[PDB]
Amino acid sequence: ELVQVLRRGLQQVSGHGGLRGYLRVLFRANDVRVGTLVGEDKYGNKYYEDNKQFFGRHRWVIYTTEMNGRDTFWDVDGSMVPPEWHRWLHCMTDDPPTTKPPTARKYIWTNHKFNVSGTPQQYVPYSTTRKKIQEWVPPSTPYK
Amino acid sequence: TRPTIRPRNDVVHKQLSAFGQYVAEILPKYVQQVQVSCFNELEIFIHPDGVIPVLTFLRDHTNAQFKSLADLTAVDVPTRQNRFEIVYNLLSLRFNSRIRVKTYTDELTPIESSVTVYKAANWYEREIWDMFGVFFANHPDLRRILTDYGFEGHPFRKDFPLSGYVELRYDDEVKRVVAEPVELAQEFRKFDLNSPWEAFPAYRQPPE
Amino acid sequence: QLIAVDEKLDITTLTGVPEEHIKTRKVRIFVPARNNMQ
Amino acid sequence: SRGEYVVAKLDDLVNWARRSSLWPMTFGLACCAVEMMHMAAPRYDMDRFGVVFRASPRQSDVMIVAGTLTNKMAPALRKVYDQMPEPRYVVSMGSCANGGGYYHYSYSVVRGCDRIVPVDIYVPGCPPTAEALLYGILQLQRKIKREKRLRIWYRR
Amino acid sequence: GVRTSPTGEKVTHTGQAYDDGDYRRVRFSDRQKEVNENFAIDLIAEQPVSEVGSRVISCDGGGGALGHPRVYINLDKETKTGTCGYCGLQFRQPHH
Amino acid sequence: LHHALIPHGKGGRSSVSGIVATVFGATGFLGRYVVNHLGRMGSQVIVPYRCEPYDTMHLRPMGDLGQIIFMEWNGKDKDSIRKVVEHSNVVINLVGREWETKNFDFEDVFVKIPHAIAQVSKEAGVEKLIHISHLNADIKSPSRYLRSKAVGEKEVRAAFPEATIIKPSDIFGREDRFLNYFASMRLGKETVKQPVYIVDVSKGIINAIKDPDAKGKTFAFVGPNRYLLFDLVQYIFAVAYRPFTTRDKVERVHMSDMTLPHLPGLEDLGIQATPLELKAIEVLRRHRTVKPAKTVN
Amino acid sequence: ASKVKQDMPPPGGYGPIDYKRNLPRRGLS
Amino acid sequence: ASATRVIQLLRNWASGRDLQAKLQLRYQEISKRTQPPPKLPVGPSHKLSNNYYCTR
Amino acid sequence: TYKFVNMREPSMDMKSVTDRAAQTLLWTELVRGLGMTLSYLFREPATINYPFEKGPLSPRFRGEHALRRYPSGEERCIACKLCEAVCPAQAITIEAEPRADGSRRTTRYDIDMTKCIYCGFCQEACPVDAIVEGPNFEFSTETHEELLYNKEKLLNNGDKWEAEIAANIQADYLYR
Amino acid sequence: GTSVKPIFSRDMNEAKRRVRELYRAWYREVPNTVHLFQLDISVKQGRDKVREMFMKNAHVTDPRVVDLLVIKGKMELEETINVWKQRTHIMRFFHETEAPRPTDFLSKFYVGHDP
Amino acid sequence: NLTLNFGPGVLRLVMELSGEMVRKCDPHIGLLHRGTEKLIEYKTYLQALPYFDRLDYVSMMCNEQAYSLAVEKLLNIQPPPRAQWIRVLFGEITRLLNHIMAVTTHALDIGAMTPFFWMFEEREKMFEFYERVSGARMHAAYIRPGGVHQDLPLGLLDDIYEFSKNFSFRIDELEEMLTNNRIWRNRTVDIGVVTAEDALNYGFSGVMLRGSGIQWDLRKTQPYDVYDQVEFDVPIGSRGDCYDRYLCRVEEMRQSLRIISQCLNKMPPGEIKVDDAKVSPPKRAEMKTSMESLIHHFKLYTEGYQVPPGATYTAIEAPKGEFGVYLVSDGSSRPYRCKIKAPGFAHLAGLDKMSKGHMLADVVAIIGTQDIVFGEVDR
Ligand SMILES: CCCCCCCCCCCCCCCCC[C@@H](O)O[C@H](CO[C@H](O)CCCCCCCCCCCCCCC)COP(=O)(O)OCC[N+](C)(C)C
Ligand SMILES: NC(=O)C1=CN([C@@H]2O[C@H](COP(=O)(O)OP(=O)(O)OC[C@H]3O[C@@H](n4cnc5c(N)ncnc54)[C@H](OP(=O)(O)O)[C@@H]3O)[C@@H](O)[C@H]2O)C=CC1
Ligand code: SF4
Ligand code: SF4
Ligand code: SF4
Ligand SMILES: [Zn+2]
Repeated sequence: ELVQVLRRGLQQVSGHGGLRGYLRVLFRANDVRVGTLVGEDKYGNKYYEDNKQFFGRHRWVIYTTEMNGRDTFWDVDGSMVPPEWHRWLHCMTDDPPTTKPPTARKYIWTNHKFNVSGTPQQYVPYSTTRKKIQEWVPPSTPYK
Repeated sequence: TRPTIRPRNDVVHKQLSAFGQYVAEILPKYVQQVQVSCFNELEIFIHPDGVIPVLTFLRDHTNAQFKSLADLTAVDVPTRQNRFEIVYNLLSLRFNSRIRVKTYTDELTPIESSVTVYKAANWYEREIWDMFGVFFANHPDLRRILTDYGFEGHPFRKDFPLSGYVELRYDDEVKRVVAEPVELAQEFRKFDLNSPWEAFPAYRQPPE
Repeated sequence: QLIAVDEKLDITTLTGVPEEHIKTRKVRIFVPARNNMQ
Repeated sequence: SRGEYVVAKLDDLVNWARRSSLWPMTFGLACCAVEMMHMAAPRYDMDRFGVVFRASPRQSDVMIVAGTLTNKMAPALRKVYDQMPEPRYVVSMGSCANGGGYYHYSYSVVRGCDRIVPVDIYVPGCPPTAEALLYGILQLQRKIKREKRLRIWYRR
Repeated sequence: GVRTSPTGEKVTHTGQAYDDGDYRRVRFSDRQKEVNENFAIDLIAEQPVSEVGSRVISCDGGGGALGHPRVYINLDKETKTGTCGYCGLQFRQPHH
Repeated sequence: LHHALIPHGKGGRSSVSGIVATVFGATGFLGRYVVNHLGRMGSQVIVPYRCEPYDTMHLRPMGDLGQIIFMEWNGKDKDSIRKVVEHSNVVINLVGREWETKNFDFEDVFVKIPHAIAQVSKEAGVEKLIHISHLNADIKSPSRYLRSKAVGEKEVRAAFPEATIIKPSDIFGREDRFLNYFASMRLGKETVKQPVYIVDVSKGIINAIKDPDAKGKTFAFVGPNRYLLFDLVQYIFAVAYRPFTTRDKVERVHMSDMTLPHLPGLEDLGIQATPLELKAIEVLRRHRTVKPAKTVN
Repeated sequence: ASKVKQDMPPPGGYGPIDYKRNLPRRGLS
Repeated sequence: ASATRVIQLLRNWASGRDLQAKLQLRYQEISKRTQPPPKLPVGPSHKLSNNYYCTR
Repeated sequence: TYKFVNMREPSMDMKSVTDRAAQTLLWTELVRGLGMTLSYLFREPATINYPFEKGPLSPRFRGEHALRRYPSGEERCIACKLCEAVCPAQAITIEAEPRADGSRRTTRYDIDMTKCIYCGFCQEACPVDAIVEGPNFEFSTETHEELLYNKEKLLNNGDKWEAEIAANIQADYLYR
Repeated sequence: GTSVKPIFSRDMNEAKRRVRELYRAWYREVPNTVHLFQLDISVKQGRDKVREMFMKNAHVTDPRVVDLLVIKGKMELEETINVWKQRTHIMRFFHETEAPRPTDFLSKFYVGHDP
Repeated sequence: NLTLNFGPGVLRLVMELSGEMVRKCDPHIGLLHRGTEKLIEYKTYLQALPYFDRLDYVSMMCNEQAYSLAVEKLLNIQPPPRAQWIRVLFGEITRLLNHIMAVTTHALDIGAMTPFFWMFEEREKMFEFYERVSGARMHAAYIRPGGVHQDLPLGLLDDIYEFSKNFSFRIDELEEMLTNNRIWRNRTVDIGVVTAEDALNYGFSGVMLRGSGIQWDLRKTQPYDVYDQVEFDVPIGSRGDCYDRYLCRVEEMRQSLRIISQCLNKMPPGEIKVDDAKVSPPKRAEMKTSMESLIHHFKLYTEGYQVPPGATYTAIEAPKGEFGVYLVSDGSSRPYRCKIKAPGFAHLAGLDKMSKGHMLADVVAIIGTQDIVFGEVDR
């Protein structure tokens, strides 16, 4: 009844590390749910699962405070998820990379980069082919 | 004929052939040819002057009564002296059948409008005038329906370029949308996909 | 009912083609040559 | 000293107020508009971000171009853009509104809505998913957060 | 093996780099030139040459249906090593 | 001639005109027209801006993809100027403020900034430089605006010998201050004015870009006819159907327009100046809710 | 070797699917 | 769903139906996102003989 | 077979007439609609907490393009130009020439993301699984130019997403 | 022979009469259009443009082509009456924003390969 | 009697009003004309397939099915039975999406706006089914002129069954909010009445016919795939007003649920595309192991398949009415002509007749009941 839901709310506010953590999660994610921790990311992200919720809210992520070079305490975006956790988070599979990691290759990036639009690191398109027609080079010796 | 080949129906073919002969007998003044396709589709080629009579017959005869006008369109074949080909598709609900009536015309020869027979033709006729330039006489109001106001040319002709002749942009000096000669950053790549070694001997043409 | 006029056909002014694309172009009518690779 | 501090805080407050309530007006031109209506659907719920559903053009904040921009429609779209008050941002959704898309080589299609109005965010897709459009809206919010008008005026 | 242009830019694996006089370089100021650091030619040149004892060897790129179409390579020429058309791997008969 | 700038195409939006232009102060009244005229023929434009990038948005749709590059700069630093005009082969200067500021006075705006721009452009190998100053700019003028303009003109000439100095006379247009200032007051009969249309000034600048013989020349861009202040204001108020900037602007408008018949003008660039009567209605239609003024020649 | 495995309904088919309109009367004269 | 009994009775009375019988939110009854490999049987024209193309 | 949707004749006895009059005067159906709305108010909403929660997807999802490569490190693309020929929107531009070691490789591979329709024809026409349509969809841009991908950008996308791209390809390649 | 089906006019006199009526209508309508669309041009410029567009097709000697052009002009005039167009559609007749292409040989030789 | 232009899916409407009544209502179209029928001529058949998703973007797999049927008829081939059942199952699912969209949008234009969200949740679930099978939520390109592109994922039928056994309550809630409402009835009853003869002559099709009492349905009279093997009822109106057409659309939703149940129960095994490698591309393993398979894959994805010369008109019962394609082929791999007949064209043409002597607010209701999407109208 009402006392049961009040006790559940008290358990939720206690399980976030007290009042400070509860306020932090409320002001960072607008959601104070608690679930078992599936894994931790190398960039600081944490991934939680709660199978009691309906399809769509049974997996979520708490983003890192600070990524590569920017303070993401308030500025977070969905492009910060690394590819393996991106596959797990979007319900494309039931196996997190902790259970079965992706295959390792030498050419795979070791440092995921978020969207860099409106940044000095943004992509600028350019032609990749070389010059087509070569012009004649006049000689440097006078004819007379 | 294994399950990879479309099955053939002969009863419908015979019925359509018989009805084509019947129609061509009733209206020998206008019908020039009758055809039945291999997939049971009956088409009738008539003179341009018989648009109003023949259609009316197919709408009012107790044995035809093709009540519905499914589609009306034009086909451009520049190699013909009569450039444009007008196609009427009729559906008869009473007999659960479909028929096609084909007519020819050119740029300057008008075709009598069939708004009186089928009201649904109205917009369709306008569309033809918008896309091909075929003029329909005695139309309630014939004007462009699809292209922009002031558009010059009829886009659906085979000699009209794909990208048109003008393009729109916004100019701040005149503070309005202006039209300029078309210039593409990347030209449309034309592919020569057609190949030698003909595929269908059944459609081979005489070597003249 | 029939005009019976005797003059060559000319629909230049109805196609809407710009004037610079009518009197400056030079079309070619030909049977395309066989591709020598086939 | 204190003046730059005060103008910085005022600018931060104004930027937060402006980006925390974005009122969009949507040009439901073509198929992409359907996805727009799915970003107003209960699952994604554009409203909980302060982004109201189908604001009037008189008080709209951002314009969302959703679908192909034909030649017959460009004057109307340009006219609507002129009407919008104060600071207005344009978001281009889908390939058709980005660069012409599937109808790039067409006689009656404007090759990209940026020929008519300036565009702040280009959302790619055909159609972009409701998640993609929501990400574009959040990116526009971050861009608004990045701008600084009071500081520039003070340094002016 | 990413090199550097005499001006200062990085040279793409296709050898593209704007010279000193090119104005298009201005598109990179206050920005960056996107260049892939891993060069395919260098990565494939360091693969060991496989030693097989058959005249004709089959290659499908590894993975079966996830590779390239299966091809057959002849190794009669002892001067050089047979190279796969798609994958670029090398094969060689056991000389000596 | 560094092939990349060989002109190509039919002079359209997607063509190549072989012009790489850096338009300083392009976010103003004249800058928008100059950038639009440059971009409608396929030339590449580099826009150095000191303002919010939101304010420069209107310049984005006036060029094809990748033909307009926006760059941050400020007049107090030579490195920004050097990196902005590094690759350009044309440098147009439109930097100018009509009033004083606690950071930039008239001396800073009209003397030091143009001097730095000209010196850096000469050092960077720019072949064409265009600088704009007022027509009435005299070293002995009572107002500081025109004295600074005069000093600036000398500095540019000294730093860039092949510079082209253009001297317009009270440009009027859709966003100009000449007509809107007089239409917003809702004294004369001894001062004459010679207004010049904005599009004419932009086309004159563009033709100066194209003209090869206008290297070291100085131009005076003036209108077709002269107007007394009183009857010109009468016409301005009559167009708007309306019954009849701190200290420097009133003095400047109270001065009479100079006459320089030795200096070449718009006609030397093949431009027929448009009279004020044709465009006055277009400019002043927004001030609403025919007997043109008499001229002196 | 391996046997054919694709999407098929389970043996015995699926359960009944309701489609008729269900508009009840709350009940009061 | 995680709803109290009193709220459930209130909803069932107000709507007039049994909501918990047929909920509109998907739960564990859906299929898993990881599935075994398929086999996808070949078509009818995969014979090694009596399969000349001119007959089909 | 056919049904009638509006062929009900109302009863004309006293009880039914009185019931209809009571419905008209007391607004019973309006109260029923209000009760339906109230019942819908007290149930859990379907909203997910983006961007912390993401909508479900599948391995077949089409997103941002990428160019893959072999485990040895060599790019899979062989400049067969099938993807360019099959692209309905003509969004792919390919230029090639023999490499230093004689390998058949591309010198230019451009995809115009503002022309692409994300139909997936390119990834299914490729005979070596070189070009793939990745699973990323959050790649919006502030300018038009950055949506014109070249070979470097696509190779970077492949190197960036190869893990989950290969996972999806492994999961789905038996249906292709 | 060369017998053809008419459209509106049996000979050139009727086609000329229809051209005259269309010109009368356009001449009468020009000032109303100028006032209503708030154009920057004068009535003199609009009438001159109408005259130029009429004289552009002065070499047509086929009654069918002439009365088809008359039909098109009537359709465009009707389009202009009901304010179906906007200012841009009306002003597209003047090409105020397009650069003036040259005519002599030397200029065309200088600009490019266009003959 | 003043004239007014309701300017800028998006529509321009020039109408004359004599006080409150509507005298004449002329709709101006062309604001979404992109020239699909001309762009098709420059593409092969496979390349021209995706245009039909953009044609009517509320009902996409139906357009795919119509184009595939036309190309199959021209090619003289037939798909395997499993492909036909998938086509039918998906077609029914798409019909539900179209009817949900139409009814909810009509109600929102009237002003209800709650069923819009209520049923767009289910529309989102349907998008997932579209997405799981083809990787695209809306522009699927799943149905091909040889059958379907790919087989179903191993967990799709169970999810479809789970979703489709709770949809009846959603339809019941929609009817509770709309069917018996006195405001909705006053807004819809006896509005835009069209007689059977006028509906037939004006070229109407679909519900606009069935709402007037005409017993016509292309799935019953002229079945194309596996329709003659599924049993369902055809709702028929009695007055021809907006209310009758709304009831017909709801009953069509219920019958679509019935057909979906039948299709789920009677799914056959087998392949999903015609076993003719000269028309349908072979499997990837066959392409990477067999020489003929590689040659055919190359030629199909570069040049395409040649269609024998001829002209056909193929029409299906799309959710908006009779949707047809007139395809003319000259023997090459590119269609010579592709004319598209959309019911919205004829419906919007008859709008002027149907809005005679009605209030200004009635025009919105009539437009909503016409089920007008301008992508197919303008093409
Ligand atoms: C009483 C006199 C009134 C005068 C006028 C005052 C106006 C009304 C007073 C109310 C002020 C409102 C202040 C509340 C703003 C706090 C916003 C905070 O919650 O946001 C964070 C802080 O944002 C900014 O960093 C701080 C901006 C707040 C302004 C700083 C103090 C300025 C006060 C100066 C007022 C003096 C006015 C003097 C002239 C009237 C970051 O959140 P954000 O990134 O957005 O969104 C994250 C999205 N997630 C959750 C999904 C991840
Ligand atoms: N009446 C007229 O307009 C005629 C113009 N004059 C001359 O023509 C030139 C341009 O005229 P106009 O465009 O109308 O003037 P504007 O005031 O409209 O534009 C001034 C431009 O210069 C920039 N600018 C101004 N001050 C500074 C500064 N201290 N540092 C950096 N940039 C600055 C502005 O950028 P921002 O907005 O970001 O500050 C702006 O881009 C000027 O040199 C003027 O003197 C010649 C005769 C008269
Ligand atoms: S093709 Fe793409 S952008 Fe165009 S309407 Fe369809 S989904 Fe929208
Ligand atoms: S997805 Fe389709 S449109 Fe996009 S690049 Fe590939 S083939 Fe071309
Ligand atoms: S189909 Fe594949 S291998 Fe061929 S050019 Fe395209 S990406 Fe390269
Ligand atoms: Zn290999």
